[PDB]
Amino acid sequence: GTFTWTLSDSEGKDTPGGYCLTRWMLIEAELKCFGNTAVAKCNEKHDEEFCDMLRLFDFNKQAIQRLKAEAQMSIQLINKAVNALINDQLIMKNHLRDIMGIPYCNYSKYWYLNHTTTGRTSLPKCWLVSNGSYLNETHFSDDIEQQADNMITEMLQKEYMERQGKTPLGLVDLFVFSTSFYLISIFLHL
Amino acid sequence: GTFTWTLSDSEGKDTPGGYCLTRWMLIEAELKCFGNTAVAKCNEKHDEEFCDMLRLFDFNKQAIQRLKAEAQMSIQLINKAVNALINDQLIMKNHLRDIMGIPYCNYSKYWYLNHTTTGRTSLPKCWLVSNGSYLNETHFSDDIEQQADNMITEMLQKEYMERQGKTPLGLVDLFVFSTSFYLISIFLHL
Amino acid sequence: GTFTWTLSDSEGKDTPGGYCLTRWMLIEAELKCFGNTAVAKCNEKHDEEFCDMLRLFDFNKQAIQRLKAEAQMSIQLINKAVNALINDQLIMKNHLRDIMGIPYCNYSKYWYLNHTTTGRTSLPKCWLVSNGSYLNETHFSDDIEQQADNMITEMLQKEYMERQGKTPLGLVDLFVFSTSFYLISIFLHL
Amino acid sequence: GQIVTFFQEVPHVIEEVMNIVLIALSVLAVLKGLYNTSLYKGVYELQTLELNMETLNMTMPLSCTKNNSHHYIMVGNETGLELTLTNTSIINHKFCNLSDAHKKNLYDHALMSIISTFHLSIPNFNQYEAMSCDFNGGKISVQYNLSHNHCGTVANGVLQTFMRMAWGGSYIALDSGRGNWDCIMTSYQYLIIQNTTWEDHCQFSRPSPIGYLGLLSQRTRDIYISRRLL
Amino acid sequence: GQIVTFFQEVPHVIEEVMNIVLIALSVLAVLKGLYNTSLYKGVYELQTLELNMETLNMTMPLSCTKNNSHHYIMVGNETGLELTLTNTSIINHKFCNLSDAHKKNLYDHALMSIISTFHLSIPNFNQYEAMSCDFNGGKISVQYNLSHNHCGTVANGVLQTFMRMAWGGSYIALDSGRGNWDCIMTSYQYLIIQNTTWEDHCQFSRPSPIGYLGLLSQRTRDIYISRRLL
Amino acid sequence: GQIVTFFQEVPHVIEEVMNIVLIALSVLAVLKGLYNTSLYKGVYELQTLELNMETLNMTMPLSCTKNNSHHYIMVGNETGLELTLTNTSIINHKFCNLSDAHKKNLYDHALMSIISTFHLSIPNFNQYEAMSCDFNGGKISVQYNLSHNHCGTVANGVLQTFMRMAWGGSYIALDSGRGNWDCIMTSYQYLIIQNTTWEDHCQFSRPSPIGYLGLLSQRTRDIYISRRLL
Amino acid sequence: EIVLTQSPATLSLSPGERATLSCRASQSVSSYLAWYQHKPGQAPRLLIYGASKRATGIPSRFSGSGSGTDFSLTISSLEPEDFAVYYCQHRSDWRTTFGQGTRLEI
Amino acid sequence: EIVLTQSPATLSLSPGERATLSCRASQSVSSYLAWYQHKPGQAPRLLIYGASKRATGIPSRFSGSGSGTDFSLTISSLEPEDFAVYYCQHRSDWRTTFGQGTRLEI
Amino acid sequence: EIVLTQSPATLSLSPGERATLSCRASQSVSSYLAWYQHKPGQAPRLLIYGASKRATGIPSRFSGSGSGTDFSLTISSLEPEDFAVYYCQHRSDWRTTFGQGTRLEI
Amino acid sequence: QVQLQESGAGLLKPSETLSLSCTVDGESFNGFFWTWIRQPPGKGLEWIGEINHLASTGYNPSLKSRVTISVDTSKNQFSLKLTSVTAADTAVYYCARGYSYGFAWPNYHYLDVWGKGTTVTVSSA
Amino acid sequence: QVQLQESGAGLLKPSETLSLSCTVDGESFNGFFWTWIRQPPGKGLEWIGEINHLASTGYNPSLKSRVTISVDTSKNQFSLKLTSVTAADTAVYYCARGYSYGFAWPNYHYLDVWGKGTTVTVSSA
Amino acid sequence: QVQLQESGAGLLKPSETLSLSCTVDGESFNGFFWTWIRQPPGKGLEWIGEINHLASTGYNPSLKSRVTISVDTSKNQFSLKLTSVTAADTAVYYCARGYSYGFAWPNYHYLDVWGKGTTVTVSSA
Ligand SMILES: *[C@@H]1O[C@H](CO)[C@@H](O[C@@H]2O[C@H](CO)[C@@H](O[C@@H]3O[C@H](CO[C@H]4O[C@H](CO)[C@@H](O)[C@H](O[C@H]5O[C@H](CO)[C@@H](O)[C@H](O)[C@@H]5O)[C@@H]4O)[C@@H](O)[C@H](O[C@H]4O[C@H](CO)[C@@H](O)[C@H](O)[C@@H]4O[C@@H]4O[C@H](CO)[C@@H](O)[C@H](O)[C@H]4NC(C)=O)[C@@H]3O)[C@H](O)[C@H]2NC(C)=O)[C@H](O)[C@H]1NC(C)=O
Repeated sequence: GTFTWTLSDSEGKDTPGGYCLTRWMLIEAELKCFGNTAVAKCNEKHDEEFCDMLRLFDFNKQAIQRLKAEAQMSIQLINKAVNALINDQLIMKNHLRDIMGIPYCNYSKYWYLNHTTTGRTSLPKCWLVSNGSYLNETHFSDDIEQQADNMITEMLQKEYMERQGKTPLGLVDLFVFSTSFYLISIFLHL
Repeated sequence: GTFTWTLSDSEGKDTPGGYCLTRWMLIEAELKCFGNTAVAKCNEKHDEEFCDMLRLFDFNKQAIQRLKAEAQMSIQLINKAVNALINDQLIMKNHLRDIMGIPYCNYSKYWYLNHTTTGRTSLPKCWLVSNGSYLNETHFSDDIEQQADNMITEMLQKEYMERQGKTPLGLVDLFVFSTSFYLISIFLHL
Repeated sequence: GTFTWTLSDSEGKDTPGGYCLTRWMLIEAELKCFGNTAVAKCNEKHDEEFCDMLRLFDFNKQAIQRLKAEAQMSIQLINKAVNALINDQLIMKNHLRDIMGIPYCNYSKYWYLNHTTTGRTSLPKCWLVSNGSYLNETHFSDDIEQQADNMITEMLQKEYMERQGKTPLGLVDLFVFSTSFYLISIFLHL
Repeated sequence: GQIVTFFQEVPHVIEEVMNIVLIALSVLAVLKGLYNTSLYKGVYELQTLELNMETLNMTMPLSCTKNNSHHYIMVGNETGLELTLTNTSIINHKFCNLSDAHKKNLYDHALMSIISTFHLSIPNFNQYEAMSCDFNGGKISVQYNLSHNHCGTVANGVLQTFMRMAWGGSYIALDSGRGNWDCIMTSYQYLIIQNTTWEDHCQFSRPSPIGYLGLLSQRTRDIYISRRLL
Repeated sequence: GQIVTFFQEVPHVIEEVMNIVLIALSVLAVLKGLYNTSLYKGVYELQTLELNMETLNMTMPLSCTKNNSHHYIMVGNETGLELTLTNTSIINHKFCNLSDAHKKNLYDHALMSIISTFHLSIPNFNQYEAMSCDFNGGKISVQYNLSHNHCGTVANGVLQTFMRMAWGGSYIALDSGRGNWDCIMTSYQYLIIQNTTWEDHCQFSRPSPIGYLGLLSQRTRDIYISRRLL
Repeated sequence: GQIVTFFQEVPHVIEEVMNIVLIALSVLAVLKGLYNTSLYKGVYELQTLELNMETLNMTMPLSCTKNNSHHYIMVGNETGLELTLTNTSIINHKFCNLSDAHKKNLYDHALMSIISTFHLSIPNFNQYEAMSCDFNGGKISVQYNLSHNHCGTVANGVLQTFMRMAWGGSYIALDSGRGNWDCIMTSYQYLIIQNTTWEDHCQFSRPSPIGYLGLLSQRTRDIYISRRLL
Repeated sequence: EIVLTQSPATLSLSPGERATLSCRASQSVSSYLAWYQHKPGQAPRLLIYGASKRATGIPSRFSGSGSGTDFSLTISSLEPEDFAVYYCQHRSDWRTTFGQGTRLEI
Repeated sequence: EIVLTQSPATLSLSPGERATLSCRASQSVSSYLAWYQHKPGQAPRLLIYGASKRATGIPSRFSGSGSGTDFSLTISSLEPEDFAVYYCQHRSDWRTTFGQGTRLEI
Repeated sequence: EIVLTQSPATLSLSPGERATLSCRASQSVSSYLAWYQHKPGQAPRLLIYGASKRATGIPSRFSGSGSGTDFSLTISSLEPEDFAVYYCQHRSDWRTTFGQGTRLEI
Repeated sequence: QVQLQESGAGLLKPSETLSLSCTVDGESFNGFFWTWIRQPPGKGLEWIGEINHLASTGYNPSLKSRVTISVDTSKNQFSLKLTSVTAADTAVYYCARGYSYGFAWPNYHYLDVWGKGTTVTVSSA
Repeated sequence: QVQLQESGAGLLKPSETLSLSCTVDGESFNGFFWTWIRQPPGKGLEWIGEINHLASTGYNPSLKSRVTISVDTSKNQFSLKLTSVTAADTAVYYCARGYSYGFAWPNYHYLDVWGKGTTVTVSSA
Repeated sequence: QVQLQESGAGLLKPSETLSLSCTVDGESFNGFFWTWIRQPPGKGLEWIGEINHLASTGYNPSLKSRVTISVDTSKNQFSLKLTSVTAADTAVYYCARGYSYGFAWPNYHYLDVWGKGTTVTVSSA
């Protein structure tokens, strides 16, 4: 099947439809909030490790909150829930990359781009490991560059999509026809 | 894996690419047809209960029609076709919501929006249950409102997409350039 | 879960982000490259047999390249990697179509449309079989016509989508406002 | 074409400033050329449908709940399994002669399939004495002894499987003794599964294939190893 | 840039009224400024390709059909399994000494894996006497006795598995007696699986990995319980 | 509204010719109307985060590696399994009394679940003598004998499972003797799995649930048949 | 094992009086007790079950009550045909036990 | 078990005459019969198999036919060396049975 | 089975001289050898393990070396307290073997 | 209307085997616990045992070693065998139909239909 | 070109055990049913039994208790043992190569290569 | 400080059984191989056997048939039984703590803590 877990409501007013990783969830303990745009990609992507980890952490939070937690773990719970939370074939993809000597994700570390002024962030991507160490940035800078490109284009494209859900195309056609009529009429006077 | 069952040809001329639930498929015995727009979402969504049920009912219909049916059930057949028909992790999602005290889908009842004049409908969404009863409408009216919003925006956006598949962008560029040339030329006369 | 294997870099300059089937991968053995547009569909579709075969062949290639291959097969390797490569429910869909007497894909033969001048191609689709023979082209000509229409409409819409990632909507609004201001001002003179 | 589509949706798109500007500019250009029960968004009624799952009877099992104690999984219009939570045991021996039952091959194959799926779905089953059976004459009678933290008990695992198999209707018999994590406790001492003939038992919940279909993926997920060569 | 692309695709965009209006208005504005073997959509040729699955031989099994009776699943370029539908049995005892075979560890591990997958994929197998085997010296010989509703029979489950495993070319031997639902009946009394050396047997169907890969998910999905502690 | 947004990204959209044309035409129309540490794209800073998997301890096991020889899977803050690759065996008999362990029901159910998942995930395990156990008193002690083509050996299958289970930090102990295909060889004669109490052992790799979660889907995928009715 | 002691052994009551019989269980009962009436020369007759429910053909004057370990059978106004020996009975899973019995005589 | 009864017990024919021998099975055959010729002092020789197929070195004058329960062997123009004892044989799974034999003499 | 032969049987040395003892294994060792010192009237004392590592309380003059099949124990400058019998010891899995011993005397 | 016909010899000598049988006429055989009870002279009711349509049985522990109860669902009958009878086994023997309700609290059980009864005496005369 | 060479003593006394062996030279040993047939004096052909390369066997019922057929694939031979031979076992004994075709209808079977035959007589002289 | 306290009678007659016990005072009982060694007069060290806290044992093959080693984890002791002792079994007997390191090369093993030792003489006087 396919993962189905929906992320719980965000604890950040800066990202109303996003998701916030609390200080506990992060190695350098501090809050990190991601916007609705990056988080919405987790709804449909099948090969993003960060999204599977977001679902895992959210499930942990909700299970502790809503169930009577205890020191003795219910093995059965995660055993029956795992495939609704993560794509085990993504783990398999990284395993196969590892045995083939290809750089792979071990799910610890993630990189993302942060707009210096607006604070808009891309969806974090796994920092690949190979031969016992993380890749040096220069080894995947191309990937980073591509992400930056997407950050621009998507943003621009988003402006159009929201516009196309508010301004009817018939209205644009009417404006074009009216402008053409005016341009035809002004020629007769001269 | 992922579901792959394609819905059979629609029973309604009002919805050429849609799908019709017959009077037998519904508790109040009467036909209900859904359009190509709502039904096409079932082709790609992974978290819509109504789409899995449409696939189940369609498979039941086709199996009865195309195989030599009998009162003795071949449990093997459904046992091997189930994951081609539905996402079992959606069942798991609802089970986990149930055990956590969150409203969940028990797959009986669905709600959709119907335009009073045009008759276009949204994709039915599961009417959630909690504490042994269906949720009161006021408890999920926000969801309903969101659906209404989508019904507008998507419709508008649809008009653009079809327009962008028929009118080349080069033609729009040429029209803009011609209008600009005319506006520049008319300045010299005045 | 869901397939995750990403195709290796292409062996063709004509398709920088595409994929090339080499001489050995094909029966009438000549090289065939497919562009980034068709190949990118394999990243998200769930019911395209050709994409699953591409992933299978690419995995075979990479396994031979990066592992110490031998005449003795490690059936373990494919047994664990299979669901990262293909959707076994697509196999099941074709099996169910076969047992119901519906034309089905046996994964040998595929058809695609090739532009006689530009050389752009659609994503190959399986040539269905029924009663021991391939379907005659006249039996699925509607699908071919739909594919040609999709090629045209998708090309135009893609032009628009790349335009919207480079030209801000605010600039279009400014151009519209400036043109309207000029058209208002010229009326005063006359 | 698109002009009429814009004309019908006039009330919604008024509030946007760009649309107002476009309308005003179009009007000015035309003038100068002449010179030279539950309604949403006003137009969306909320409607409902309920699926008749009974129509699926010929191709998949349908489970439903009659009352707190009695639940059913019907297979077709002829046969099914009655699942009863009860204080009253009907088997008082420790046998479950599955191999002999298979050898005789008198049972209903679909019903044996459902029994197998149920038992294989139980998490961490490790007390074989807790399960007793009678299969003589092709009948199916299975009895789970739920008598005894409640998480690591046969009662909990059996009840989790039962809750999924008879989903949508099971909860009334369950969660009485609240437990840690997802664990279930009830006041019943036994869960009994016996074959039965078809009847409309679905007083408390609608028949539904959901529980069984969901349970199919659970098979063997949480069984323990009992020997080195399975 | 986009002007040239539009110029190339002229023949397909005349019929739209908006395009005609845009072209006419552009021409008017320019003038006023100057004053002051299978072809689709006329341009798309239908072309085909056929995959050479043989090139996958080093990493996955490939199944193909020689004729009605003989089918093969090859593993690499040296070994494989010959599957024969036949009326002539070669084993006339009721033994299948799997544990001794494992203890001796002389067989080809990939072939034993394929045998295990086939057997574990049979639905509702419940007559152990119907399966006989010989593994002496590391050989693999397995004989399913298909002799005898047809749905609840060993023959049907074995044939369903065979149909999937040798998918493509299986059908010619199959469904001679058309059964209820998805059930299969043939006139053959035995299905025999024996190891063999590599040869090009694929006269009737192209070699393909599809059947095996698909069967991987069927393993254990429809096995019956034979004891309480698996 | 969108005008300011366009004003924001002016450095990134100048290069396009259409944007330059639009800007020039807008300026002309306005004038004629008046007459009557890592930085990308100059604006995007590269930033990192690292997940603290330890916070998951209450709901899923966490594996980590201390050094080449010692690896751990922790269940909660109180218990876990220590997996040691070692030349020093601690069991010198051929027993693995699993059924007695189940009957006594003294072990930790989560730990037995993990042990079962590990053993059921091994591919092609066919030498029952290679695995010895001690479960007396509810403890868990499991010893896999790795002594002996390396692909068709117990050592390879056990090591593949171990590498997945302790994924991250497993590689240091593994692939010393490079093998064909995905096959693993080491210089260690034994893999020993014993229960242990909680301690922070994760010196070489961070704790993670990934290996165990991945292995859950591997269960029973490559087991051999040992009898006809399983 | 749950055992039952009936109280008292014998009662001497005139017709029209109120008859009260007690049954005490050694521990909390597995199921509510049954009460039987029995006369010489015939089989015992089920009077009350579930500790408060009258069986078929039992006059309304026969009543029951109780829970836990204490149960009681009541005859509001006892007719001459009500004089017999009365037993309480309990059942745990696959084990039935009887009270030692109580004799009602004129 | 399937048994074979041959007809007739003996045949008296002249060289150049047509010889017809019948074999009747007690039930529909599991597989088509085969026919052997046997002379004193040597092993039986396979003449026909599949009820109609000539074996190696068998002259074309030997033919066969039949199905179900009835099978027949035909010698169109019998040569002097064709005088021998003829057997029909059948095989069901792991069980081979012979006809009682028919004697062909001058 | 891995056996150990020590060389020589007896060593005659003066105090302050260098003592060298050899232990040869019949095959490459499964585990680096241990060296013990033993005097009459008391238990053996662990001197060296891992073929080169001193135990607690062992003077620095005690050294060891070797690999494969050849191992040696060295006493750089021997005190009168070093005169005893010295044993090499090996262990394969669940099998411990001792060398026959060397007598170090004045 | 349900009757429980009772049959079996009541005259025995010590160390013989008492063999009583009870046939049920009326309503179903399943879902009930067919029960054997006895009353010794000058003594209260004593539960001997019970059996259901699946042949599952329960016995009085003081009589287990000597008591066997069986069923025959062909003619809806059930039987009691007591081996090595002594003077302590002289009693009136009743077969009865038991019903146990364990689906909701309060659970209950009763014996609603009783057989006529058989006097059984063992003696040397 | 295939030969089957038969060896074994033909002179026996009653209650002894007949041991015959047949060695095949020519073509494969597998895929065939190696067969023992006998003709008693004044009687027809009689199937004794058969064995294939997997040691699976089939025997005539009237002789099952006394007949054993075995194989040696190392030297391509197969053997017949008949225990407690009486006067009814005097006969000429043939080994033969049998081939069964069961892949398509009509199925067929035949014995195409025969050994020379060994006379076996049992008597008191 | 770790001490191994030895106990058991040392005066024996032939065909009797030697029974020695060793109690460990100090540090844990697991992770070690508790070992029995002996030195016969005019002879070197001889490994008798060893046992760990799981009751797994290893024995000298020349003594395996007659030797048994056991443990008691409740009081941290281990015991040696030698049945049918003869004059060749007169020796000094030592219990010792063994430690094996097999986690990295070079692997090593040693006996670091030794008991006092018990003289065992067997004779007819
Ligand atoms: C999906 O479904 C489709 C549609 O159903 C499947 O398509 C089938 O695929 C099979 C397998 O590839 C096709 O069968 C092949 O056919 C060709 C063509 O044979 C025809 O032309 C020959 C002349 O070119 C002619 O001789 C043939 O006549 C023979 O066959 C007919 C019956 O077809 C008989 O009536 C005749 O009496 C006669 O026997 C025929 O007209 C063959 O090339 C091919 O066989 C060769 O290749 C195989 C694969 O390597 C070998 O195993 C074969 O031995 C053979 O090889 C050559 O044989 C020669 C003859 O002895 C020999 O001289 C030569 O040396 C030898 N080698 C070479 C290198 O040449 C094979 O049989 C079939 O036609 C397709 N069916 C349809 C309806 O299109 C597809 O398989 C399915 N996919 C999956 C994955 O299941």
